[PDB]
Order: sequence, then structure tokens, then C-alpha cells
Amino acid sequence: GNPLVYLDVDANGKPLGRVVLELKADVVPKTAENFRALCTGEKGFGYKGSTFHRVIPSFMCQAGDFTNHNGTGGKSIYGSRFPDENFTLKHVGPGVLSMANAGPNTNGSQFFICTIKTDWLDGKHVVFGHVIEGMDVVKKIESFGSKSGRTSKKIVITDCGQLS
Ligand SMILES: O[C@@H]1CO[C@@H]2C[C@H]1Nc1ccc(F)cc12
Ligand SMILES: O[C@@H]1CO[C@@H]2C[C@H]1Nc1ccc(F)cc12
Repeated sequence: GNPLVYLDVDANGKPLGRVVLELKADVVPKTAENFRALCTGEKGFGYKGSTFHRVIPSFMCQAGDFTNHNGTGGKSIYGSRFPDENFTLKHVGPGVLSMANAGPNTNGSQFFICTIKTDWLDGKHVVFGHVIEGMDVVKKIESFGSKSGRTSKKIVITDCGQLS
């Protein structure tokens, strides 16, 4: 079946809790595999020790830039970027896990967790999972955001991996 992955998040060195995500490998296997391996760190690089660098209240919480920590970086397990697998899953509401990008077919490692229905991103961003547990943690992350995306606290993924 589909993998379950986790992100243990800190805000200025104090733990906020765990966000558990279901990766829709059934619909987007390439995109789900990329995220899964980046959580376990089995390819020699991944999300552990990196940040939520772009957090916007009433929109989303963006992370995944483990190379530059500023929105210009991160990489996939396949290479520096990979194609948009498909646009089958929609940005239906809060809790949606989707890929961050810089235009068509520029998927790396950067991703976001929606805090609202982001329907205008359908056909532009690849949806590949959703929050199973820890939406209270996502809401804590959100509260440390601003309109610019700048965080008021340093939000770090201290640990991440695969549950099943
Ligand atoms: O072709 C340009 C240059 O490279 C990629 C795709 C596209 N826009 C962009 C923006 C930010 C970034 F960090 C990386 C990129
Ligand atoms: O190679 C691609 C395109 O450029 C960088 C690295 C990688 N993924 C990504 C995603 C969002 C973004 F804003 C910037 C990037």
C-alpha cells in the first residue's frame, strides 16, 4: 500500500510534535518515492536537519530546501529536477501535501503543506499526499509565518523517516 512518513518539527529548539503524511504512491509513484527516500535519507541526503523557510498564514508551510535553506535549492533522488508526474490529485483543502516548483517540470525536494484549499494551484503543482496526523503541528508552524513568507522562529525538521 501507500507509505506513511513523519516529520518531527522544532520551533527555536523546542519540539512542536510530529506531522504524519500519507504519500499517494498509488497515483504519483515517482513523486512519492522521491519524498519517501528524502525522509529516510537512504540516498545520502534528505530533509533531516533542514527548515520550513517560507511560511504564509492562511496559505501554506513550505520546506525541503536542504541545500541552500532559502528557496533556491534542494534536489531530487533522480537529479536536480524531475517532471510533473501528473495533476490527478487536487488541492482540495487544508492538509494537502504538494510539490513546490519554479515553473513546469522543476520538481526538486521543496514541498508544501496547505492550510487552506489552494484550488488555483491545480494543474501547476503536483499533489502527492496529505496530513494523516499533526495538523495541530502544521497550525503551530503556520502561526510563525508572515505575508512575506519569513518565519518569526527557526522551524526545523529535527527527524523524519518512514513509519510503514
Ligand atoms: O529556468 C529558471 C531558472 O532555474 C529554475 C527554474 C526557473 N526559475 C527558477 C527560480 C528559482 C530557482 F531557485 C530556480 C529556478
Ligand atoms: O531544479 C529545480 C528548480 O530550481 C530549484 C531546485 C529544484 N526545485 C525547486 C523548486 C522550487 C523552487 F522555488 C526552486 C527550485
